[PDB]
Amino acid sequence: SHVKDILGLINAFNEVKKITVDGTTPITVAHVAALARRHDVKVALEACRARVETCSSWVQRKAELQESLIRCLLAGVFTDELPATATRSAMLLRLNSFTYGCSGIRWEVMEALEKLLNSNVSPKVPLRGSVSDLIPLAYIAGLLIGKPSVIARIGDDVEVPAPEALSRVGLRPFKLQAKEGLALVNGTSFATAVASTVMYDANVLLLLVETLCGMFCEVIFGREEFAHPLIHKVKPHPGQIESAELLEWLLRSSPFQELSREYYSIDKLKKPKQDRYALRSSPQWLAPLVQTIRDATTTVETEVNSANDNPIIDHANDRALHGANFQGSAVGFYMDYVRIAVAGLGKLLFAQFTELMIEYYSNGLPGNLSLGPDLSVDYGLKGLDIAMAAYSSELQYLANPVTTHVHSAEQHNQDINSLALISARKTEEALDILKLMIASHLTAMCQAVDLRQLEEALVKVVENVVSTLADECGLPNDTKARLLYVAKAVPVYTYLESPCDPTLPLLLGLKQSCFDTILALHKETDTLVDRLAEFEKRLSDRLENEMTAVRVLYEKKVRIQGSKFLPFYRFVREELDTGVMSARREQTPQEDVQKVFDAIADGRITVPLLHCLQGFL
Amino acid sequence: SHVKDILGLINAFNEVKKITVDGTTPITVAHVAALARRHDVKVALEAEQCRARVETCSSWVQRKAEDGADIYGVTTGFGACSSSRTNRLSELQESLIRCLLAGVFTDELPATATRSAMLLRLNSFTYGCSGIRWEVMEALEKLLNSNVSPKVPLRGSVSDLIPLAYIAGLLIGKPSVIARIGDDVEVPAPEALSRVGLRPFKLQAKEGLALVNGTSFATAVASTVMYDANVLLLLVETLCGMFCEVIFGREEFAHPLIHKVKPHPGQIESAELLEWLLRSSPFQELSREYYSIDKKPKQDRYALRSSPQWLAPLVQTIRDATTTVETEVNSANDNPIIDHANDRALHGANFQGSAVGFYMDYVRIAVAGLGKLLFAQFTELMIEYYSNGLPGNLSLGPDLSVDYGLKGLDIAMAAYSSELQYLANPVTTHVHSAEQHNQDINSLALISARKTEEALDILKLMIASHLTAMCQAVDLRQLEEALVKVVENVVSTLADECGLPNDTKARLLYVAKAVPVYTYLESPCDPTLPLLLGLKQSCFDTILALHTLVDRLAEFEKRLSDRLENEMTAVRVLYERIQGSKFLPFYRFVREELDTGVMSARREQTPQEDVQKVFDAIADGRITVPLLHCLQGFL
Amino acid sequence: SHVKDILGLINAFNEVKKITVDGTTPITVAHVAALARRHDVKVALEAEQCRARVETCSSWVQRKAEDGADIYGVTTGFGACSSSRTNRLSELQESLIRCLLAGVFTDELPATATRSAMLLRLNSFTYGCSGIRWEVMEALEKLLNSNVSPKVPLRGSVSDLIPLAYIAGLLIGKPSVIARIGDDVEVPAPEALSRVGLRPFKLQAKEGLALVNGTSFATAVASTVMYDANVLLLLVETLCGMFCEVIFGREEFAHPLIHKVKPHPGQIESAELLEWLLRSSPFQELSREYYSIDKLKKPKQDRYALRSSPQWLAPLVQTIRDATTTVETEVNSANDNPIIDHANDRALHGANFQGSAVGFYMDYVRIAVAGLGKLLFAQFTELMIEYYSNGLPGNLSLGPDLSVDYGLKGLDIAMAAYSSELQYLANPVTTHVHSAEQHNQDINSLALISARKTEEALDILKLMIASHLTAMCQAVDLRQLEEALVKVVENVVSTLADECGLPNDTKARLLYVAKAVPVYTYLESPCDPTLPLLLGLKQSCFDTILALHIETDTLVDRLAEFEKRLSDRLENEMTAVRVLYEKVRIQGSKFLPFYRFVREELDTGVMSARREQTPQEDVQKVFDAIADGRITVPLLHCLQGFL
Repeated sequence: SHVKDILGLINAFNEVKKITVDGTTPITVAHVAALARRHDVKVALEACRARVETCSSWVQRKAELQESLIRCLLAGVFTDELPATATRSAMLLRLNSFTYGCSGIRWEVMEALEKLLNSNVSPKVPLRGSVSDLIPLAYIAGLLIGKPSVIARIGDDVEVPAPEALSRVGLRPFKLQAKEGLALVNGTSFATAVASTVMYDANVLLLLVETLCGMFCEVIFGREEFAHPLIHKVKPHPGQIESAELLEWLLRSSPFQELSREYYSIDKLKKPKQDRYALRSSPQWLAPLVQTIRDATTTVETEVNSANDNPIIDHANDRALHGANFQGSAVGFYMDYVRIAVAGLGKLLFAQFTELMIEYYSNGLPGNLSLGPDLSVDYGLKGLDIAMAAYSSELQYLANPVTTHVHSAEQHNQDINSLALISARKTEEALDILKLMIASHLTAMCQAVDLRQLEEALVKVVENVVSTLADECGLPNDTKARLLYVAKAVPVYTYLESPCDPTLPLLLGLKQSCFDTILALHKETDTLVDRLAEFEKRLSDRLENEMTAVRVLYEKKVRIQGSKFLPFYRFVREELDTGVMSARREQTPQEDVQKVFDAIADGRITVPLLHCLQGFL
Repeated sequence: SHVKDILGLINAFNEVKKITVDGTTPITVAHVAALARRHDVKVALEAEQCRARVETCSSWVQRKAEDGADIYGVTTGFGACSSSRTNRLSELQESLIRCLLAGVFTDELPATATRSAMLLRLNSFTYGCSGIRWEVMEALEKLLNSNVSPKVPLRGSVSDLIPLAYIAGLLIGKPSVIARIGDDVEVPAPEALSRVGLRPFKLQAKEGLALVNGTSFATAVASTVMYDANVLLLLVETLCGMFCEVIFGREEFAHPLIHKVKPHPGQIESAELLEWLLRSSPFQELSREYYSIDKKPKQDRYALRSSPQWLAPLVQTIRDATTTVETEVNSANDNPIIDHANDRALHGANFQGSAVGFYMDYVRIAVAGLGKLLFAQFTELMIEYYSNGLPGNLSLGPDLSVDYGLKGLDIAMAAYSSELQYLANPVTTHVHSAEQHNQDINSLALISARKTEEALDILKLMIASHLTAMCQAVDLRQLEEALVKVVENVVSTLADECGLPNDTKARLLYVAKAVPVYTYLESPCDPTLPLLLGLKQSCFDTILALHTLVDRLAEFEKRLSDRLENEMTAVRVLYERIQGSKFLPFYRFVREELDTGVMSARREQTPQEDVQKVFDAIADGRITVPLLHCLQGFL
Repeated sequence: SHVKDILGLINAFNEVKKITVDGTTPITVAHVAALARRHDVKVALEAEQCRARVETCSSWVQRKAEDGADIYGVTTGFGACSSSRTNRLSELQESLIRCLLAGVFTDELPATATRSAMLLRLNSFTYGCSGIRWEVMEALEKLLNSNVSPKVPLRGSVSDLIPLAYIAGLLIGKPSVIARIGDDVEVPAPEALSRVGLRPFKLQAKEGLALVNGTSFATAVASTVMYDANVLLLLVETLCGMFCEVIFGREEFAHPLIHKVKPHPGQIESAELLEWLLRSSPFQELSREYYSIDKLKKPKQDRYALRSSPQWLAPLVQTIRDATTTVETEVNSANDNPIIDHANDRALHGANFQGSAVGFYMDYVRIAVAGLGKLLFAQFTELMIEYYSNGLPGNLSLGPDLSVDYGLKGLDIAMAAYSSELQYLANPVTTHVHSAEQHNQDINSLALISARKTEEALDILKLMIASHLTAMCQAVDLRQLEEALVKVVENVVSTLADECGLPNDTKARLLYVAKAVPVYTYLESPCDPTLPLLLGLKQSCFDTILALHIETDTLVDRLAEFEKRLSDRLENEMTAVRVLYEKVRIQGSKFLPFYRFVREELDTGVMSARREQTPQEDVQKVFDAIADGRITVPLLHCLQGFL
């Protein structure tokens, strides 16, 4: 299952301390992401050396030209630049490409790459210029030869010219031998580097979205039968089976699905038989998105673990082979595909968020998830709801392909070019938006949990008050049974604003049943009306206070405790320090969502994710 | 002519000292750009012309709210919650702000955009339809002139509730809102107001909604976008004339009658400029001389010959969109519209930025169109088969093995164009049914303006590279004329020294004139290269025609391999027609003001270093000086 | 106002009998559309006007060619081969046509587009810059007036060498070129020429190039596209008011001051039209009465699809009007090369064959069309959903049995399908420029391709307009039935209250419920004790027992009887007026011409289980009427008197 594969990627990202760089052991997108984001992770180039040196001296024995190429390719402009995370990742990938002994590069130059990587040194690289990565890679090479015009970063602040940057880590500017200049610039390092970090994030966020569908089911009062194994066995898309298998496991023995079943047993013929598509159709929706992301990871990693340069030196057969391994078409096209899948993940989220905001589609929940009770000065998550539309709309825009804009380039020599870095940049941008949408969604579902648990508590109060007041006013058993049904049946949030308001749903149902009990018991009539009138007075004096106290008690601080999404709720509420959103909470929606987004951005969200999925398969 | 209009915008941007905000005087995209980019420009809110109508509308809203008139967003809930009613006039407004402070810092909206949005919101208020207090307007003026603006999240607007809520958040002194003071000071909102001598406002009726219910951010970005569009448009138009001069084009393409007979306003006006720029050109003199020898293509390729037709829809789109954006700038984008004169609140949708949104989609396509023209012209310039004498990659050499010239820049131009064309896909097609399906149509104008801005960034790169290449081409053309004269001299003097006939002399002088110098500059006396080939062909031709002559010819060929190459180097080393050209301001600007020279293996400056200087000049606006100089006298 | 200009275009499209091509009087998109769609419209080439300058130009080029003057296309090779020279005048022009006959038949360019392109090439020649012979122009006139046109492949142009080569191949009688004569007969080109009394032409100097070097096909499709764009835009603008009437909207959204204060020319003009259409509207009377009952429980403002329509329409109106001018400039231009200036003895080398103006504007129009589609889809969505309907039933299902009636749900799904594809089509074509023809055409417009896609976009918009108008005619009937149904419930409740001997307190309370409760929420089973009518009645009855708690025990008896006797009379009388309706406020509405046209001229009625006609059959009729221009009659009648 792809789920266990992604869990492996997350574990690899966390547990790795050193990355073994030789021509045999596969570097994954998790490894690339680890090197880029965790500076304690080091590059270990293990001597492989036999092949490199054979190739290196073969090229030299067989034969200023190289440094003229670098000068030529240093043609970028600073407007925006490629992040140090992408550059160092590109440096890792260029280094790994040399380990196959096909490039003719010196081993000493490879050691320098390792030395610069482990010392947080990377050149400043302009964002644009590559049709896929001559211009960007020329800046790594420019650093290695000590071009004063080439500025290098050491850490997060220090910016010094290339010669100074080399000297601070005990290195001397290289004089380029034969083919070395070309071997440094020919390659797919930058495109595949961004694609690597893109694919790691795509894998984590995909699993996150998959998992959170179950949490949506819990809070929206969904029917879990949508994930039933037979439905998906009979339409057996690998991603349709595996997503539903996850959801089935997440929703089995769920205390919220207990409440859901109870909800649809009351006025069954007045409530929807099926859920809407955002939930019910999610396994079918996720299916292609799962497969696109999984298959693209394989493609990107194949590129990471390849000799991408030209010519391919075949020193064993005394031959130099002329081809086009510098062509990043594999990454470029798949980056387009992933961006469309990411946009599809965004649409799923947007659709679910929309259902959650609207009282007509939320099965009991209040509009905009406003707690109120005063809805006139509490508009809840409306701002976030608007933002979700803005997020999705830009996301769908971005998912237009880049590979369709191939220009005949470089004196019509490069009449097909991949544009791989451009596309990967756009997929990265798309995932940034997706991170925002997931943050907003998880914040909304945590709010919905609070609202559901308070709903159960409030209905219990109403039931108790109406039960005891029926006794105290000496109402008949027929009357008591009618009024207690209304207490259970009517949605609490439809009247929470003013529980005893005559025009709001609680008293309407009460007045209706009161008329029905007078007609049914018209067999003492006068005393019945006396006792029913007293019921209304007692309710108008006691009920509000009883409901308010419970709400205030709940806000001062249980169904989630037995739910598999408890880790997510605990993480957002306790570890991040948040609470039910209301007019009495001084924190802005920004402040609550920012906390969640930052936890998604820096990978902390994987702790409750793994905790949630512990025991699965 | 649009050319006059664009020059007017450039002058206005440079010369404006104070932006008058009186609710009568139109604010142009040049005024918006001036405020955003020049800190010395100040906002002058005039009480004389609009204070009266502001306080009338302010009083009206407040009195109607206290009486309990059923007006949206003052006594009712917001958006899809418009069925709810309230008498809590102050809390209703600040609950809307709490709600809309819902952005996430991931990236930010620039200070320039935020400040432009503040100017545009203030301008909306001057019309006296908003019901905002005059004191709030004075605070916006005070914050603008004191360089105070909130940090705003980039995304959230479907068009500009969320981004405007941060301007509102500053005004009411929210702790969570961070504000800038200049460039290096960032403090919470309550402290920011304290430093400029302001108290946090207590929102009165409608004031919250009045602050957030505008198109300020979408129109802000669009204003700077449209100013830059006009500037960069005229820049591309003009530089088509420089391309003609260096590529050896035929200025006949700009002939009045061609475009008179296909009368697209943008086509006529672009051709008019180009005809004027090329009328007394010294390079066009070299062009006519070039095509007189061995009369070579009869017509230029489309990148030049078709420029007036190509620019036509691009000129019109940019000109029309400038009007639409300025109309939005000078409008009350707010709801409800308070009609105090007739005692009623009017419910509409002036908050809808669809006019900006849809036109931002059109301009991005036009900017892409301009980029394709630049890429096409650049492509021609880099290829010897299409450059009519110039060397490939514009490599000076002479040693081409260690000089690949502008190949790096040529590659970059493809990457620029490719991403540019991608960006020009529409945003207005991705409308989602938003905000509890209340906003089932929404403009997405800010998002679109942001993308058009990104397109213009890329276009700036392309113009910078194009101008650099063409300055390289100028030097290469002038050096070509000087090299040919040297070769012509050497051949002429050596023919006399060897005592060659008049038939022989004429044939060898013709070859020296006809053969493109950059084909044999790498090794002038190489027997396999074009000069010696044509010489050897003429040497056999003269023998047959006149049939010790062999001895005199053999001496000529031998003396050439000892005298020619050294004299060609001499004139080249010295160098390491534009004076009569109308593009002298640009060449003089790039070479002298930016301190650059002929690109070669002997010039140690990287293409990055040289093109960076040109880009910076385009970005900060210094490039308008050589542009205005170049266009002096055009009416 | 753009409204007047569009009305003028429709009038000219209807009234014109002859298109005069004289090189001085402009041809509008209406004339191009008229020639293509109305076959009684004939072309009148005026020799008196322009044949002098044509023959002057014709004899100039021919005399220069025989001398051996160096001019492109007449003595020089084409495109990137402009270094090859020749004195073989006849063959040079034949060889160009030979290599340009390179299209493939998979689909084809319709006769409407081809004949329009023929007209536009003919018109281009009248300016006397091409060097074509007058007799060739005469032949173009005769071929048009005889309904003879070549079968042209759909694709091949980057903008229109290949498609125009089939018009030229027809003129020289190429056997491979197939020509159609009217709707039925397809014959080879030389056989088609003899049937109209023409002999195959032999191309002289520049003639082969003059026939192929135009923007005729791109501008042809763009002309009929822009005519359709203007007609359909006004139709969409108009039907926003009909939407207001049926959705129970506040006409306030179109108040002149709102739009004066935000003066986008399209915003003011669209609101101006809407204000006029809704002034003293009978449906707006009902709307005001609707929001007066339980005012503080209903929305203060309409949703965006109506309220924001003038703001939405603004850039859409400006785009469509601006592109009409651009297209008409191209229609009335000499799009050829070289441009022969016989006066000053010069052949001017330019690029008037570049359809970039039409290309870029087709992209903009498609985006505007997509925007028009989204507005319609948004309005349609609100109409289908009862929470946003202001009383109308879900899917506009009449019922009353909603279990066997799902109303216009099928159309609702289709509307989304239409809009989805429409938004996809509005991506630009101009951004996909390849360096073409041996890198000679490193910029090219792609105008014909772009125009083809905007045309496809317009076809979808018609589907949407057809569905939108049909739904609103359904809504009209539902509103008028609703009004009549509320009258019934009121009278029944009123009379029964008296007959049961209920107090005036009770009678007034129960009558309020009869008015306040939306009738479509309980029409399925009025007397159902769980549906909103009896809910409100049970509420009011109990409050009466409380308020009057004079006799009290007999009150319960009379109230119990009221409920019981409501089951005996109410359903029968509600059913009666419904069946009576299936076998008034629209009569005073300005949208009456649209309702009459759909209902009686096209022969339709209320959609229910009792109506045998499918949604397809009803919408088809409306679509056909929009397609063939019959929709302009109820449009012009509706707008009679405006401004």
